[PDB]
Amino acid sequence: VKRFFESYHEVPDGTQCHRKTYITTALGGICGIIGSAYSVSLNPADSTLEAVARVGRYTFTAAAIGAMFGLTTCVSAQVREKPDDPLNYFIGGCAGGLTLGARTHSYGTAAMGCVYMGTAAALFKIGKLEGWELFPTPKV
Amino acid sequence: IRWTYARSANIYPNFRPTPKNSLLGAVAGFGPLIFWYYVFKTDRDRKERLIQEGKLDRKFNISY
Amino acid sequence: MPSTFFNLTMAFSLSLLGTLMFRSHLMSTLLCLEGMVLSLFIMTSVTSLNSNSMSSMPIPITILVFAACEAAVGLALLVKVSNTYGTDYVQNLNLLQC
Amino acid sequence: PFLDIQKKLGISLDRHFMFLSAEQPYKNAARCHAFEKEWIECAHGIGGTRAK
Amino acid sequence: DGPEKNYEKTLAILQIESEKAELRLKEQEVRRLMRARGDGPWYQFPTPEKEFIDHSPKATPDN
Amino acid sequence: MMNGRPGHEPLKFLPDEARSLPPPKLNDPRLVYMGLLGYCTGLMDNMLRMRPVMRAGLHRQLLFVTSFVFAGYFYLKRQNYLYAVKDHDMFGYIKLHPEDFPEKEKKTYAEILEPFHPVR
Amino acid sequence: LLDLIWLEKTIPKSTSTLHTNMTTLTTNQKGLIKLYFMSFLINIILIIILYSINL
Amino acid sequence: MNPITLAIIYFTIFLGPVITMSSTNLMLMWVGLEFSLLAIIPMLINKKNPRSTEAATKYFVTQATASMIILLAIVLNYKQLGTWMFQQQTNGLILNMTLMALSMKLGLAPFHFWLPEVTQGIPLHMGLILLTWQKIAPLSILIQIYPLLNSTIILMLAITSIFMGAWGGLNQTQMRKIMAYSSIAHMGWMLAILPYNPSLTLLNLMIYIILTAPMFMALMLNNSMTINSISLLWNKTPAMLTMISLMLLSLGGLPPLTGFLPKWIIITELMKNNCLIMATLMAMMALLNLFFYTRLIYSTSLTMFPTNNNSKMMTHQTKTKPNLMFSTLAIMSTMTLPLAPQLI
Amino acid sequence: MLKIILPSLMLLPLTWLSSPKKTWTNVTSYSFLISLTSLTLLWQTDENYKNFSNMFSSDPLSTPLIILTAWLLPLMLMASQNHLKKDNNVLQKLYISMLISLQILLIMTFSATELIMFYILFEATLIPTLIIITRWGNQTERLNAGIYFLFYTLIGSIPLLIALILIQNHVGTLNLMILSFTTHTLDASWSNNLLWLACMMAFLIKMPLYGVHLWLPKAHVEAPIAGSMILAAILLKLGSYGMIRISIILDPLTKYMAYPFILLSLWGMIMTSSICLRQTDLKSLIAYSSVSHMALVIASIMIQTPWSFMGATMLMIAHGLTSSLLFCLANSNYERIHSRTMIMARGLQMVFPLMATWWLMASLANLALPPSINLMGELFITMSLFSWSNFTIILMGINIIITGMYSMYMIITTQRGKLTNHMINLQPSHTRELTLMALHMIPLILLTTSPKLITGLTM
Amino acid sequence: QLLREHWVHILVPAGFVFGCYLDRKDDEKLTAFRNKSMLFQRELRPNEEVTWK
Ligand SMILES: CCCCCCCCCCCCO[C@@H]1O[C@H](CO)[C@@H](O[C@H]2O[C@H](CO)[C@@H](O)[C@H](O)[C@H]2O)[C@H](O)[C@H]1O
Ligand SMILES: CCCCCCCCCCCCO[C@@H]1O[C@H](CO)[C@@H](O[C@H]2O[C@H](CO)[C@@H](O)[C@H](O)[C@H]2O)[C@H](O)[C@H]1O
Repeated sequence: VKRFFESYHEVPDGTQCHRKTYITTALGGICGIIGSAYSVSLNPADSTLEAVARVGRYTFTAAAIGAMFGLTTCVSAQVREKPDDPLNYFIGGCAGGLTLGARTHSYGTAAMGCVYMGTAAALFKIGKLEGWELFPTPKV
Repeated sequence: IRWTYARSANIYPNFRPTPKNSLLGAVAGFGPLIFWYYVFKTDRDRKERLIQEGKLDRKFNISY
Repeated sequence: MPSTFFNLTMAFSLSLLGTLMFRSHLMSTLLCLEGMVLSLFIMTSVTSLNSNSMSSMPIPITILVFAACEAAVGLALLVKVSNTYGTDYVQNLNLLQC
Repeated sequence: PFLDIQKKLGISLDRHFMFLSAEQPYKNAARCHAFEKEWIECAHGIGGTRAK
Repeated sequence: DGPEKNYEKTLAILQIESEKAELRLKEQEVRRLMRARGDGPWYQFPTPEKEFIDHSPKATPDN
Repeated sequence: MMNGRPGHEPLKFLPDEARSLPPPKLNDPRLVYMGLLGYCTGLMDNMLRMRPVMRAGLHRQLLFVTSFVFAGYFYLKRQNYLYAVKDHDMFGYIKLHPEDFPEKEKKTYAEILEPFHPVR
Repeated sequence: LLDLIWLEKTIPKSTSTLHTNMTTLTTNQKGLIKLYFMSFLINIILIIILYSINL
Repeated sequence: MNPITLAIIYFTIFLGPVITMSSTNLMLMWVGLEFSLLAIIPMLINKKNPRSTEAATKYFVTQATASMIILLAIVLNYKQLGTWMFQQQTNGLILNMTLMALSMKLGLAPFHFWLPEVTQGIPLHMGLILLTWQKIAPLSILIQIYPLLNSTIILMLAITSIFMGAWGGLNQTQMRKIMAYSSIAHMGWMLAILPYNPSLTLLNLMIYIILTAPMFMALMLNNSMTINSISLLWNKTPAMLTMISLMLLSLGGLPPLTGFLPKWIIITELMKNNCLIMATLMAMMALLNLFFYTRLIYSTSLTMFPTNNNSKMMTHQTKTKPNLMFSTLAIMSTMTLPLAPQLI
Repeated sequence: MLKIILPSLMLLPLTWLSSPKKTWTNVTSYSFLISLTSLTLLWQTDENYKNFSNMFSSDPLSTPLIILTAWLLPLMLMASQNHLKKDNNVLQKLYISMLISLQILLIMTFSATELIMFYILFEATLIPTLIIITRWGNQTERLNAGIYFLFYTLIGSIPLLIALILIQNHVGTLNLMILSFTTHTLDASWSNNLLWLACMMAFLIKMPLYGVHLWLPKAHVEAPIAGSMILAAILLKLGSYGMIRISIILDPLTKYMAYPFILLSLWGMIMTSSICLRQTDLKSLIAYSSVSHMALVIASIMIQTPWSFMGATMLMIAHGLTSSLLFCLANSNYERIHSRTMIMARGLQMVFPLMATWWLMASLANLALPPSINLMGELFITMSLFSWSNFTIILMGINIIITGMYSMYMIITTQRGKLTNHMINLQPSHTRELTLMALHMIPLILLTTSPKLITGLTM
Repeated sequence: QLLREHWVHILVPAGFVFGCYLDRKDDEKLTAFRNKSMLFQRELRPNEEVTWK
């Protein structure tokens, strides 16, 4: 149910680490599986075991990025006294980017992904505080 | 011609990131900015503190 | 009515699924499309008969007519691709990748 | 319809068999004729947003 | 010309460019309310037509 | 948004209701720009077909400019009608619902404690 | 070190790279209807799932 | 094609969409869709070359699947509400499937892989119809049901298509595929603004058509179909370069040119509705379009590419192909912003 | 303002309807006369700024820039008269049309009343400038330079569009008078900080900040002389003008949102000025000098004191004129030796004694010679920043030393030293070039006589 | 005749004349507050029509 994902924001960060890490890991895994399904449906692989290896690799990589992101964000918010400070999501997104770089065996991806994912996470947190709305409904 | 080309357009093509290059670039770029940031911020915060209390006397500052 | 409509919707879903995933022969894909046509016509027919709406029974026949016309166009295209490549295999339809 | 050619010209190519309450052959009204008629006459005038 | 021309023309500029602003914000409010409540001339989505109902005596009394 | 406005008459360029608005002045900047566009289009046609850019096809150029102005007049009239209708519906609705558009009372500046931020 | 190398790498060339990587990732399609309709199927499923979960 | 076939086929292509936009009944809108689908194919396969046949088959399969999905939506709406039009009470899944299938017909991402191939295969004079006239009907079907659409689905498709078209444009060297990707991006904008204010969707459709038709006729002039080929216009037909540059830049969407007005007005509406994130991302990614148009401008107008010995006879021979409509549309598409208030 | 815009537009019909022989003379003359007409905007005998209609306005900040723009066009035509010597008539007329269009758009931009006038007329400048760089440039990399110049600015600008739309939705208008007279305090929310950035970033890029200054050294060493002149005389000041007009709403956020960009400016100024010491391309050296000066301008504008604004405006004008003159001089030597290296040609004071005088005067304007308005601007910006924090004098002084140093380095390297006797092609200075340099210098001298004209809104 | 090409010299001065006329029109439209502003409002002198015309 969407209750599981909406539970991420039940309690501010720095608390219920394990639960938030689980939720982000699941979300990353889902994104990875979707991407893997696309990447196998197009650009097929020679062997069906190759295809399943590909889906495994994509899924595990995405899950790892999500898990590291959640863990680092919660750890930052907890160790420092600022619960809702977007710098925390930025550090978490940078951790995710670095993990992606490691998984891909490349420092350039580490750096680019750190910057981009950290900015994305920080903007997400800012939006959640400030009340921004993605996918709004017609108000005119 | 060769000298100018070598000091201009051959550089980035013949550049490779290395640990030493990354660290040197990052420090020589950001570090001075951080240093001057701390200097100016501490100075201006002290100035604002004194001005708030009224210790600082602006004897004839008319144009600022 | 309810169980019939459920099974018919499932049938159309399966035929759509069959169309979406190919299997070499283009003729089979055309047949799957034609099966979806059958299911949709049956849906409309049973709905109209259930509602006693005799003013909407002119519409399943239009469905059949237009589906027949498109099926004929499909068969002609099959003839042309066969003339081009010697078979109806969809693998050969890959030139435009470049 | 996106362009109201039919309303403009006064013709009714397809506006007469839209719902179950329209004229049927040999005056055989469809199931729920009364209910549909009530709903549609209720919802005329007021916009769709208010009718809902 | 002299100062009056510029000064008073500027007053006219401000008048026009404040009224336009208030009307634009008022347009926002009115369209929001009309969309949300369907009680105005705009955003009146269509509903099926009553004229093409058939009221003649039918072949079954209870229709 | 305006499609469902009561009294809407389908596919009518200028509804008779539009005759009550002041008609466009025929030396309007918009119509003049239309004429300019037509003239430039004639010149472009000459250039593309490899013709004397300004000398050749004067009948063609005249037709282009006159056609642009002729279409522009009527289109401008319709646009004026539509904006006038929008304003009419605007103000009618606002007048009908005074509750949802209350008129604000503004305090003078003396009584408003606007914070002051030094620029030191 | 900075002006001719690191700034160019960081701001312009990083963007240029990433976009070229993404275009070479997306555009190159084998061009087969079987695979294309498989992707359309995945779109089908994803829209269904979104509808279901969002209710 | 003999004259009678030309008359009937062209008349049916014209009829289909008119039926779709003048039909109050969903089955008749579907009839219009089928008319367009059936009648276009012979024009596509007129050449009878191996690539043409494959392009026609791809078009046929995809469009037939889309039409069947739409017909399922219509039939289920009938089962529910005893009528042939979508009502506010209609089940949400029905509208979702309709939007999805009309998206497939229109070519929007992620159902976009079919359009580039068909456009590459088919000749230019039919590519124009494919990328202009065949979009009016599906977009009309959506606009007639705009108040009931799903903002999430529509925005997702729109942003997906903006990103995908922008990225796809770069790699391609072929003009036909480039115009296909441009079509995808502009349709992305159109659908992005559809649920909020369809008047601007129609404005964008008009401006995109008025910009694409001139470009397609420009390509037809010398049958250019590649960056290298179009690079030779400085020799074969110098006059057209100025307007080609202006028109590519407009399609890209620079401020002074008209192309700005669609994007600017659409961003304005989205911001009014508080769609800041999607608006920002779409505006940002609409600049790759300017990049892969600027490459064309560089190749054609601003730099002079190598030419061939035999172009001298092309110079010698006379030319009588550019139409009046080319000049009219090109100027009125790339020099009309000062009249923007009247457009919206 | 419409007595200045319409003649500018009519220059185009004159350019295209003139006979091939008299086209240059006619357009140059009528452009000078348009420049004269533009002086009517200096009859401001009252504190009430001029507002000619609902669309066009003028101010103490906009009048000097508009007059400078009008002044530049004749000089641009004179500077371009030569390198277009052997092009076909239509191509020459195309160049002249591009310059006329640039002048029209820039005057309209500076005289625009609504920021969504400004956002359109500001980016419309990209097309003429891009064409000038890419079509008539010399070396091969002009295409890359054009791409950089276009896209840096577009990436900067799109967020400006978003911010402006949000502003209009929130306020109801975008007339700058109304914004000024109904402004209100922003709150330090993250969304407001993001706005501040969105409003400020496009202008900061056009005022190349130290980290986003890579598009000037390219655009300039790939652009022809007229392109360089208009660019680093007016285009660079578009950013400053936009910042000045728009900062009124963005308060009080500036107090702490200016620390990053003040720091970047005050450091990049030193870095770029130092780069000027060891650069082997005269065009590049001038471009980096311009970057340092714009660094100063940005710092002052982002501190917002009366001195800051007034000195920033003065230095904007002074840099316009001085950098223009320097680029014309360098192009003068380039038209003969067909190279851009500074080392190659030396001792040219032994063969162009008077142009050496113009070189010396330009170098003095660059190094900031009292009482020149260049100095006055830099001095007042220095006073402002010293008030802001008394430690900035260290950076200011280091930059002053290095500025003097590269300014004299140019002169010693080129004008002085043994004449590269192998250069047979060095030809006596053209009266065209000499008159161009005179027309650049004389306005500077007259304004140094009368600084009151070029002060900003504040003073 | 040399007017053949010396007619072209009338464009720019015509530009100036036309611009001045249009400026007058622009000031015509903005007539309200012609003499209704706190600072400068006055009773017209005898034998007068418009303050600033
Ligand atoms: C904060 C936002 C503002 C910052 C925005 C930055 C956006 C700037 C985009 C600039 C893109 C220019 O894209 C430019 O493409 C040219 C193609 O000629 C590349 O050119 C180069 O590519 C590669 C090097 O990687 C070489 O093999 C090639 O020979 C060389 O020409 C440039 O390396 C790239 O920079
Ligand atoms: C946030 C969105 C911002 C969008 C704005 C920025 C636009 C970015 C433009 C991306 C395209 C630039 O296109 C640029 O092309 C050049 C060649 O032309 C590529 O560079 C290429 O050079 C040569 C081949 O030409 C190869 O040796 C090299 O390995 C390859 O990379 C760059 O890698 C690519 O980045």
